[PDB]
Amino acid sequence: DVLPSLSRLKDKGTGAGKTREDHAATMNQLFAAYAQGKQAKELAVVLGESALSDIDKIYAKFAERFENEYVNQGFYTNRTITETLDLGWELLAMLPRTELKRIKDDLLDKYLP
Amino acid sequence: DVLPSLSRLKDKGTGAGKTREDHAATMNQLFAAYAQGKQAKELAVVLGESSDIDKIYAKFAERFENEYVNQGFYTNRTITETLDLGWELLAMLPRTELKRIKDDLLDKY
Amino acid sequence: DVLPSLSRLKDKGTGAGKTREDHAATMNQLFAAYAQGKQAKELAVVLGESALSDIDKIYAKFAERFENEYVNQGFYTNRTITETLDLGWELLAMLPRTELKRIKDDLLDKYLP
Amino acid sequence: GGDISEPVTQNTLRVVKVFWGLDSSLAQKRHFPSINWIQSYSLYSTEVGRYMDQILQQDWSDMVTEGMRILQEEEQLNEIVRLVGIDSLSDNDRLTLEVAKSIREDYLQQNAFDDVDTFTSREKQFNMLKVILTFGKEARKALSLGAYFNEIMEGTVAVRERISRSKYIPEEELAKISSINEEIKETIQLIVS
Amino acid sequence: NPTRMELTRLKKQLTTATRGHKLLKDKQDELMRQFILLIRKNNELRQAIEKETQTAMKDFVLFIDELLALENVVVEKNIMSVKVPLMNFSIDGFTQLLPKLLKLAEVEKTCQLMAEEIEKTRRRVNALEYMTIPQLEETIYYIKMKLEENERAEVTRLIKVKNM
Amino acid sequence: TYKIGVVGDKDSVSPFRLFGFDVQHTKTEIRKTIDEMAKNEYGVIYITEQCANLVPETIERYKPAIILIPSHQGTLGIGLEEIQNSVEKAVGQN
Repeated sequence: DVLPSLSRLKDKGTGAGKTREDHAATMNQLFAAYAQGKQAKELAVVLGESALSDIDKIYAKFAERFENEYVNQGFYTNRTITETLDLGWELLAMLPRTELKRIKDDLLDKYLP
Repeated sequence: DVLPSLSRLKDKGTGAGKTREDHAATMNQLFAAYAQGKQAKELAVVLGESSDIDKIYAKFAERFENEYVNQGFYTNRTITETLDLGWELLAMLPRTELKRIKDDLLDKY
Repeated sequence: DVLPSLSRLKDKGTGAGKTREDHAATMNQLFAAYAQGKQAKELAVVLGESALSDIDKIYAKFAERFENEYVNQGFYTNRTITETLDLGWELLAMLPRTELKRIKDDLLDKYLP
Repeated sequence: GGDISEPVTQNTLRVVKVFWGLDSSLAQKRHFPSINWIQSYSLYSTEVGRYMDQILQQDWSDMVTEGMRILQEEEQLNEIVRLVGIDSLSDNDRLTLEVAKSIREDYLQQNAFDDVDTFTSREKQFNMLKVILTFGKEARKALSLGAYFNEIMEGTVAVRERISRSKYIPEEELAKISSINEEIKETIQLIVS
Repeated sequence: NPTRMELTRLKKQLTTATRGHKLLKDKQDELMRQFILLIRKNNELRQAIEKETQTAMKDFVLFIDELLALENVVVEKNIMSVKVPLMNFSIDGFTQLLPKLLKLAEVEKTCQLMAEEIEKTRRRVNALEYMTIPQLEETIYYIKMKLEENERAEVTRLIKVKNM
Repeated sequence: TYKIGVVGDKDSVSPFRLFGFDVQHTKTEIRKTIDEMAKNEYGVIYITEQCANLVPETIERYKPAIILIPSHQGTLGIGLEEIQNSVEKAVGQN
């Protein structure tokens, strides 16, 4: 569970040279969309699918896929950092440009599929 | 309060030629109906009187407490009278809801 | 907050020749009007302003002045018992005399401004 | 903290048959004596009930039981008012609350510092409770005969104010309490017309 | 009953119930706004159709049984969360009333249905606000205290057993 | 496909029969008609305020669409009072 998990030295082993430049930004973005999507799932249960906007239906679907395809990799799957970051972008690709606020347009235009 | 109450030696003391053949089945169906009816009463007291089937169970639990459990400290009921009264209360429910009781007992009683 | 506050021995220090003859009666009336006033204020919160009868509205306004002008006196402001009692009568005058049911007629006729 | 789960109160209630639980909320609300009528109990009520019925030659126990039934129903009703609002209770239930109200402040509440209210004789107590219960009985019959709740309330302002004063009627003028019964019967029947 | 597992779980239910309270209160507010627009349309419609109908009636009051003897010719939609009906079908006076009379029925019903949903939302809000949440608050407080007491009593006894 | 019913005095609601409405004419008899109309799945029930004043508990149960209309004598202000009341408890102000 990424939300209560923490590494305090993470900013020291990531970025260009170390992993890739889009490490930090995608992490912040994925974290925020995940929390937002979980909120959306709960909203659907409380108030119904009636209350969800079109953006909200996406976040709900984001959180679903995030757990099932990103976090749920299997105990014998070895993902390279490259494969991991790429998968993060494919999941963040579900969201419109407008929602990806924590990512500067410079790197959003370089990596977003 | 029959829900947290228990008897561990009821199985071998009951049934045909001990009490009556309908004993075990009706006991289980009554317990299940009462637990669901007591749950529905607690729901109606908090969310309001107005599902259609749970409303039946809510009335069951009421009749069960007031007429079955509540009998008086000087009232001595035969086992037959007790089991027959249990069936009168099960008759409040749709036959489809009586899933703890097999066809042979339902058709007979 | 005068609602949960209490002095148990207060009768031995009030009245004629100790404070003033109108002390006990006005206290009972102010306290009881204030309790009703605050009750009407809380009723406006839970059910709306349209839930109140006028007089309910009068009592609500009473509790406002009581807090703002009576209880609120300042940390460097000393009121004589005469000033306190006079000020009490001013607040009571907001209410209809028919509503001052805790005070006998003789005291009302003499002191009510 | 007023928490009765502590050992002294618990051990005491293990060996005594009467519990007068004082209540802080009642004391703040100037309801005196501050005895919680829902939580308090006397295990002597049934035997005393029989003694009272017998020495009074009235169905006093059934009146005490009816009065408590009303108070208990009031607590139930109050939870519903908290949820839906008082305007959502039926005319029958609106009545029950008014009768309960009368019981609380015209009977239970008693001023220790008032010359008349400081003590109530056994006979005076019977007359007071009888009157309070008669109002509810007659108003209840009016509702079943097609009369509406506030119509009944609006036309019984004077008699209800007189019921609420009966605690101050002196012990030698108890006839002034019992005669309220007839006035109740009269005015309500007139309202139905 | 007062275990640390219960404590953590009840603390979770309180957070959830608090969020549910906020969500339902917002829903009630959103329903209220939409109701305000419809209920004003209902008021204007009624005022007009009441004047038109009574006038048409007064003009009809000012052989007739024989003539009146011998033409026999609701779609469901959502306002947010509420199921709502959409309705479609001196003598010339009554004939002109019909379209507006059916519109009255459709609008007035819609307002009645919105009002019922408002009340059902309100009850759920008040159940959480005045019962569910406070019950969770009071229990958490109780457990927390009882746990605290026992741990002090436990260490007190350990120090006694230590000296033995 | 739903039918329409009408309840009121003869002088007021008679011409509605021309369009094939169930036009019917005391608290007990008015309550009987509304109940049967509801049981028969009528879409709308129009009723004069003078008849509606006699059966408030019956109407409140169904709140078919029960629509209060005037008679040739007028309204008692019931339809607009119902609207007024619902505003007070749903919004909190007039």
